[PDB]
Amino acid sequence: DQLTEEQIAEFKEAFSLFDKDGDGTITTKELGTVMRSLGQNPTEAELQDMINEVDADGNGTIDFPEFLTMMARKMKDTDSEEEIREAFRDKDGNGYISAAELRHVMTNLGEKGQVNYEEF
Amino acid sequence: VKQYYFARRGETSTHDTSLPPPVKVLSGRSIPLKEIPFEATRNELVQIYLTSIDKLIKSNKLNSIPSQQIASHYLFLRSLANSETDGIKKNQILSLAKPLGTYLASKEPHVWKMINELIEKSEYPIIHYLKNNRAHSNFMLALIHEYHKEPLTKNQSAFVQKFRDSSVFLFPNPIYTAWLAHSYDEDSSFNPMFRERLSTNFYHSTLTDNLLLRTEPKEVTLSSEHHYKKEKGPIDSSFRYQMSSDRLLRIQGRTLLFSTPQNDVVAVKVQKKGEPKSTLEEEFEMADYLLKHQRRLDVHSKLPQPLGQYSVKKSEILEISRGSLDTLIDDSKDLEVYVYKAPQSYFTYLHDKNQDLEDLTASVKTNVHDLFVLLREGIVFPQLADIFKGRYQALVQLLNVLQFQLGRIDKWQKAVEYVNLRSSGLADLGDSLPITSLFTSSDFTKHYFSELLTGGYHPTFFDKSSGTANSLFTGKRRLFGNYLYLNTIAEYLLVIQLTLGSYGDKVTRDMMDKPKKEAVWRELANVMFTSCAEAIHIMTGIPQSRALTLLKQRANIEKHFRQTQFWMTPDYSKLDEDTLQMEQYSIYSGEPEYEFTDKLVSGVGLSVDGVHQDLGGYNRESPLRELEKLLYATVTLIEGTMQLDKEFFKQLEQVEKILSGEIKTDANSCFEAVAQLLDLARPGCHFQKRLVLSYYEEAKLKYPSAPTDAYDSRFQVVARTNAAITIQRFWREA
Ligand SMILES: [Ca+2]
Repeated sequence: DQLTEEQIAEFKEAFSLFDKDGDGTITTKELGTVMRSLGQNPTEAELQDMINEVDADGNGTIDFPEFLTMMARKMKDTDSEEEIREAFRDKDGNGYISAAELRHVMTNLGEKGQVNYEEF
Repeated sequence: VKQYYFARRGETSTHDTSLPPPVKVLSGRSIPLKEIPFEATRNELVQIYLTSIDKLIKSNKLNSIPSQQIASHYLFLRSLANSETDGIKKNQILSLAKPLGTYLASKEPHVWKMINELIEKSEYPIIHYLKNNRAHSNFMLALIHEYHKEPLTKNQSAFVQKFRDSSVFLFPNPIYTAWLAHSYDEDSSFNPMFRERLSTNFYHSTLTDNLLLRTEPKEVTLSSEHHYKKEKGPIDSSFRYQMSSDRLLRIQGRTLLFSTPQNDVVAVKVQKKGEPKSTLEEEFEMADYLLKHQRRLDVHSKLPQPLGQYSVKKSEILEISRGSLDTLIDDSKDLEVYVYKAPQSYFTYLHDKNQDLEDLTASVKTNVHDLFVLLREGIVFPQLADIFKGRYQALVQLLNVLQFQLGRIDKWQKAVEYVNLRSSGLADLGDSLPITSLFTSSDFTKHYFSELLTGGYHPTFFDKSSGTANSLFTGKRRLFGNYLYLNTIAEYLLVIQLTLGSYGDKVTRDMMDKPKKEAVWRELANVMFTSCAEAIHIMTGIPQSRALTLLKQRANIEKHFRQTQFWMTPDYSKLDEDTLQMEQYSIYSGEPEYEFTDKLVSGVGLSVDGVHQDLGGYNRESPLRELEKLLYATVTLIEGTMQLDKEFFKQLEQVEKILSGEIKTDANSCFEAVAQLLDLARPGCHFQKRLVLSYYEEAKLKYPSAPTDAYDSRFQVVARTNAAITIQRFWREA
C-alpha cells in the first residue's frame, strides 16, 4: 500500500496517542503536532477527504503516501549522516548503525571511512 | 469506508453517585466508613520525609548510612525538585540535597560519578536508579522511622501499612507513573517480588492499586447512533424457517442445528426456563448491529445472519427434537425462538481437541481481537463463561480488603465447557452490557461488587474514638469504575487462559510422547502471552511486538508454561508427598511451592466434588501464580500507559505555552520543561522523543545565547537515534 509495516506501526502508534478520547478520529487542531512528531512540518494540509470531518486512521494513513512518496529521501539521508559526522566529510562508529540502535542483519562496507550517499 | 468508534472516553468528577450508604452494620451497631485521602496523606509523608532529611543533616550521622541509600536520598531529592513547579519550593529541596551531594562528592567519589551520569541523562534520575532490586529498599520509610521521632498520624500509619514495600509509592504522580512505565523497559530487572527473612512477598497488585488511586474517575459517552442508544423499530420476522427432523444435525444446549444445502447451519434457539422475550430480541438486534458495522469496527468474527424472532408452539418443538440425545426451556405451549444462520465453525467451541495448533492460534487471535475492539466500542460481555455473589474476580486484591491472591477456580474445565468463543470468533452476543454499566451503580455492580461500592470494613480500620472505620479502600468509591474496567480486561484474558487450558488438557491426554506434550503447552503459553500483547495494542496503540517484550520483562513465560502443564493436567494426581514436592520446585524455581493440605483424588487432582478438577485447594488461592502476574502486568501496562500519556500531554501544554510567550519565564526554566517532557515519553517509542527533540531546537531559537551544557548530551542521543532510523529504513534491499 506504498507503505511498509515499520511505518504504519509508528503511524498507528502516533494516531492512537493523539486521539485522546479513543474516538478513532483526531481533530484538525491536533494532527499538526502528530505531523511534527513524525517529521513532516507543513503549513496548510487541506483539501483532504472531509466526508467524516476529522479523519479516520484509514484516512490518516492513506494521506501519508501523499506526503512520503513526495519526500525526496536523499535530502532526508545526507543530514542523517551529517548528524553522525562530527568533522566534515567513519566505518567503526557506523558499525553502531545497529550494534546499539536497531535492525542488525548483515551489514556491509566500502571503508577503504564513508563519504556520501550510495543508493542501489 | 470510515472506521472509528461510537464511544468517547472522557473524565468525570466522581463515580460516587447514588451508591449504597457507606455504612457497615456489625452486631446491631452501624459503623460509618470514611475515606483516608490518598494524595493528602502521601504529600504529608513526603513533608515528614523532608524534615527528616534535615534532622539527618543536623546529626552529622552521614557516615552511619550506606552509600547506596545516600544516592537514593540525593537522587530522589533532585527528582522531586524538578517535578515541583515554583522555584521557591524547588530551592528547599535543592538546599536539602546540597549537603548530601557534598558528602558524596568528598567521601564517596565513585557513587558521585555514577549518579551524575544518571543526572545528566534524565530529570527524574531516581526512576532509572530504581529499575532493579534497589526499589525494594524503602529508603524513605527507613529515614522517617529513624529521624522522625514522633508517632505518625493514624492516616499516615494506614498508608505505610498499605504501601510498605517500596519508596516509589510515596513518589508524586508524574514520577511514579514514569517509574512504573520504565520498570518494564529492556534495561530493567525490577520485578515486584522480594524475599524477606525466608518469606516471599508479592506486591504486583500494589503497583496497580497505587496507580489507580492517582487516577481521575473515567466516564465513557456512547453516541446517539450507538446500539444501546439509537431507538430502532420492531424486528421484521416475516419469513418462518420450516424445521424438519432429517435436516437437523445436532442439539447444542437449547439451540437446534439444521443442515442446509449450502453446508452452513440454520440454528433456532429456544427460550430458556426463565428468560423473557426481550433477551432473544436483544440477541437479534445486536447481531444486526454488528453486521451493519463490521467494516467500521474491523470485526474478524464471522457473525451470524439473524433471520427471525417469533413464537412457536411447544407441541411443534418437542416433535421435531424427539430423535437426538435430549429440559432448559419454558413451561408450556408457546416458546419464543431466535432463528439465525451461521457457519459450521460458529458451533465448534474454541477448546475443541479437533483443531490443529495452527487454526487454534488464528481462532484465538480472532476472538481476542473482537473482544477488545468491542470493548472500545462500549460493549462488554460479563457472561463469556460460567466462571463461578459467587462470581469469580480476576483482580480480586483490588476489589476487596483482606484478600491477597486469586481464589480457587471450581470445576475449571466445566466453566469454559460452553464458552462463547468459537472457531468462527465470538458467539451468543445477546447477553451483553453497556460499558457505562461498569461506571455506575447498575444492578450488575451492586450485586457483584457491593464491597467496592460500599467502602470496606476491617477491625483494624475501626477507631474507638470517632466510632468510624477509616481506610484507603473507601476512597475508591469515587473511582470504582476504573477498577471494574481493568478487572473486565483481566477476566477476558482469564477466560482465554482457561479455554487454552481446556484444549491443552484434552490434546495431551491420550498421548504418550512427553516432548510432544511439552511442545503443545509451551505453544499455548505463547498463545496466551501473544493474546495479552494484542489486548495492550488494541487498548493503547503500543505495537504488539513491543508490548510482548514489556510483558516478558515482568511475567516469565517459562514458569507459566510449566505451571499450566502441571496444574491443568491430572498427572500430578498420581504422586505422593515427596515426588510432587520436588516437581513443585521446578515450576516455581525461586518461589514458595503451592502449600495445601487437601487429600488428592486419583485421576483428577485437587477436587472438592471428587469428579472435576479444581484449580487450587478448598479455601486456598489459585496455583497459577505466573498467570496472575501476567494479568496484573497487562492491566498495569494498559492503565499505566494511559496515565503516562496524560502526564505527557499535560506537560506538552506547558512547554508550548513557554515557547509561544503565553508564560513569561527565563531560558533555564524553559529547557527544564522540555527535558521533563522527554521523561514522560513511552518506553521504546521514538516518535514521542522525536517530537520533544523538535521542541528543544525551537527553544534554542527563542533563547539563542543560553547554555545547553546540562541538556545537550540527552538530546544528542535522541538526534543520533533518529538519524539511524532513517538510515535503517533504507533496507529497500535485503
Ligand atoms: Ca476522537
